[PDB]
Amino acid sequence: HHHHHMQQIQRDIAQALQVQPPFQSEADVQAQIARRIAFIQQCLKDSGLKTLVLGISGGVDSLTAGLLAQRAVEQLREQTGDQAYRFIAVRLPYQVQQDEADAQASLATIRADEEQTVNIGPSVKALAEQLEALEGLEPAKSDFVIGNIKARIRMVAQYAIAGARGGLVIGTDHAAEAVMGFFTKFGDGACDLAPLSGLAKHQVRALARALGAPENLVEKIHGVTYAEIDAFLHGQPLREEAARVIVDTYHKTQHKRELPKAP
Amino acid sequence: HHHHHMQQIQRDIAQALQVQPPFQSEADVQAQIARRIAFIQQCLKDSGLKTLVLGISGGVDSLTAGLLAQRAVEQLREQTGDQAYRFIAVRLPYQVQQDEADAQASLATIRADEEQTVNIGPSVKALAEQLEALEGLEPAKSDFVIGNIKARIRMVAQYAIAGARGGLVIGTDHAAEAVMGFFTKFGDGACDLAPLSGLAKHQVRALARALGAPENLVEKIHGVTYAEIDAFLHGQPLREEAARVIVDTYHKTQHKRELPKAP
Ligand SMILES: NC(=O)c1ccc[n+]([C@@H]2O[C@H](COP(=O)([O-])OP(=O)(O)OC[C@H]3O[C@@H](n4cnc5c(N)ncnc54)[C@H](O)[C@@H]3O)[C@@H](O)[C@H]2O)c1
Ligand SMILES: NC(=O)c1ccc[n+]([C@@H]2O[C@H](COP(=O)([O-])OP(=O)(O)OC[C@H]3O[C@@H](n4cnc5c(N)ncnc54)[C@H](O)[C@@H]3O)[C@@H](O)[C@H]2O)c1
Repeated sequence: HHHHHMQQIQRDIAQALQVQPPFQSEADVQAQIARRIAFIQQCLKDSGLKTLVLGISGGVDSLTAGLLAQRAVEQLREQTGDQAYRFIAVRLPYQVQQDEADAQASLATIRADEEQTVNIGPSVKALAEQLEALEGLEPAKSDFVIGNIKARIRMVAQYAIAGARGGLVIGTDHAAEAVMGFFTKFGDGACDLAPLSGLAKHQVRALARALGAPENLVEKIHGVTYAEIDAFLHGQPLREEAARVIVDTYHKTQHKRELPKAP
Repeated sequence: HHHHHMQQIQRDIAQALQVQPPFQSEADVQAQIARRIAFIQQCLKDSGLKTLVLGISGGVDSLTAGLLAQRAVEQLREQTGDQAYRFIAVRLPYQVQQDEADAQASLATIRADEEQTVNIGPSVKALAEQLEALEGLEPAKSDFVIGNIKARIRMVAQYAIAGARGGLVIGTDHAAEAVMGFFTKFGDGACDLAPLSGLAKHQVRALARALGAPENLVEKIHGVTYAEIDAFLHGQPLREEAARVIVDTYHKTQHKRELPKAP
């Protein structure tokens, strides 16, 4: 009884997240690259806009989305002759030295049409200084509040660039982050198009490799691992306790995967 | 042929926005107040949280939502005995003197448990100064970009207070703003619960009056009026050209009323 119901829950979750079935062949990989580039281009055409905006963090998700975006606009310029199609990669410096070296390496991989650097530090500090609700907060809670402010102001910066340049904001959500709610609500969860949607983490990495990312970036690193999350998403064996945590986290974060609640 | 299809489009739009039928009686008005208070309380209970956060602008929409929120938590404290239930009204000063007098009058009407003031000016300025994409922008476009930055940083501030205090962010969207996309995407459009959803503008005002708002605030003020928008939402007669603009604007803003696009 318990096994069968758990199997049905897993299948319902995979369907709700549009999980992509495991890649069985190189045709599968190439077809997903082509489909996701065409999706990005369709979003531009349907919006009447010509620019794409994405923050490049150094991690594999924004690297993969950035490679798709840059290929998308190169193809659009070739086919349409319209030189206004442009991808703007946004450098959002913080203070993780490994991430910043990786951010530079990611940018060198993408070779985006344009790079813009936005220091959000002053805006984050200037907001935090005006929030009496931050006074006296327990340090662990304060660090999470401030971390979510940072994620949301990164979103504000990308939307400002998109607004100034007539663009769409790309987000990096995929199924392995979506199932756990591993994003900031209306922060990095907020975007106009999410071209990695439905992919397991290892599928994001497979696309990065096929798009020409160097190995060190392809494999760059709630009590559960991405390997366990991916197995869950694909209906493959995993520890029963890990599946229980994934299902519980999915339920608790459903509000992050739906529109605002209404009566 | 044209009339019948337009009628079907209007009906589909009203169904998609969950438009509330015109109030025929005082029972209708009181039932909607009770339902929307119960909705707010249900969102708190389902989330396990106790605090509500809302920016109070001086306009009738946040006044009405604020009155519902304050009644909601007063009832929760009475019924549960749990004094942690609290409504935090957020003052977000700008520089429209009429709005600021109206903001003070709105706060005096709500008598919220708590009031917090957040000056977002320094955060907005500090972000804008770091955006090279703002350099050389046409002034009209620049003013819209900056206005949307302001709307989004107001969202960031409310989410920070909610995060610090274990709360939910209330938004003020209703059907008359929703149908036109008259909000900033991931700005004032972003919230955890939208207790005015589905209401026509005149229905928001009717609830404000029934909740005890003074008349000057109840009636406080794309080429179409709210009276025309409300008639459209309720399937009542209106100028054919106004209906055409509403339908066109609805179509162009659909992306603002759906989750991020995915392949
Ligand atoms: N904040 C923490 O204490 C904490 C703990 C562990 C992990 N994280 C990680 O931090 C990142 C951001 O997640 P987060 O939780 O900090 O913030 P978030 O802002 O993404 O989500 C929490 C916010 O959602 C709203 N909310 C919560 N429950 C709701 C419900 N049932 N209905 C409607 N709205 C609801 C509230 O505004 C709440 O502050 C994620 O990667 C998460 O895994 C955070
Ligand atoms: N910005 C303007 O030029 C302008 C003109 C008239 C009215 N307004 C008013 O300003 C307020 C905010 O609206 P807004 O338009 O300024 O900004 P917004 O940020 O709310 O919406 C526009 C943003 O949505 C995205 N986008 C646009 N078309 C899309 C599509 N088809 N698919 C996916 N994403 C898409 C882009 O990021 C774009 O910058 C509203 O009240 C509106 O009525 C703005």
